[PDB]
Amino acid sequence: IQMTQSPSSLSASLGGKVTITCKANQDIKKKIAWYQHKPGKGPRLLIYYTSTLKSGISSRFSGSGSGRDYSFSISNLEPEDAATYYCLQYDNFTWTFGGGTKLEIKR
Amino acid sequence: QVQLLESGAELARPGASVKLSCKASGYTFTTYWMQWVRQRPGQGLEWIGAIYPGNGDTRYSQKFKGKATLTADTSSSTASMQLSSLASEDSAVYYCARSDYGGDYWGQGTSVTVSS
Ligand SMILES: COCO[C@H]1C[C@H]2O[C@H]3CC=CCO[C@@H]3[C@@H](O)[C@@H]2O[C@@H]1CC(=O)O
Repeated sequence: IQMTQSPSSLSASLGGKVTITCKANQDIKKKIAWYQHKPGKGPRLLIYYTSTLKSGISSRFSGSGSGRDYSFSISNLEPEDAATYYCLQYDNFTWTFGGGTKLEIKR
Repeated sequence: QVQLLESGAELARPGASVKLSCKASGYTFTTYWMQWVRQRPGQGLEWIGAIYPGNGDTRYSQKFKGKATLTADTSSSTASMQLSSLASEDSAVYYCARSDYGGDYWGQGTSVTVSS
């Protein structure tokens, strides 16, 4: 299963909302998760099964989608949100990461 | 309380092999999958494979079949990944991780450098 993420990078100001998308090469039955990878930290699971927020994760993170098309959003951007985000499909007992999206903050 | 303790850095010559390990602590090692992921310099995360210690089942990224071999030792709660016939492109940071609806824990990551 192939995953294509978009955009590859973006720059946004604090307080705003950003949205990233991911497209699979086949129906992955909403079995998609989103990870945040901050430099110096290990990857962190934020959302799974398309829209389910991982316990302990801020509600500023959300997801939506179905079939082959999915979206992930970060509302009220904070400085600590600067990182690379990845979608991850986990259907058919396999894992496939999207190419990643580097999010940079502006001030 | 939960942690995945990853093994140290490695240096190997072309054609050689190395075996990385990850010891789990804080959760039932035999009822969850453990993943192995690669990240080459300046590149994104890549899935290598997964193993379910409870029964030994393994799943591999087609790209890594023939390169990576996953095993597990339930008595020591340790999962291992062997990289065979090492080459330049294998130089990267490798992570072990238990990541699912019930918990998200990653090893600190370890480097494998392949050079003559
Ligand atoms: C590839 O490993 C084996 O398949 C399992 C992968 C697991 O990925 C998790 C990723 C992220 C969030 C939440 O849980 C996912 C989990 O459901 C998934 O389970 C796979 C095995 C199975 O479907 O039972």
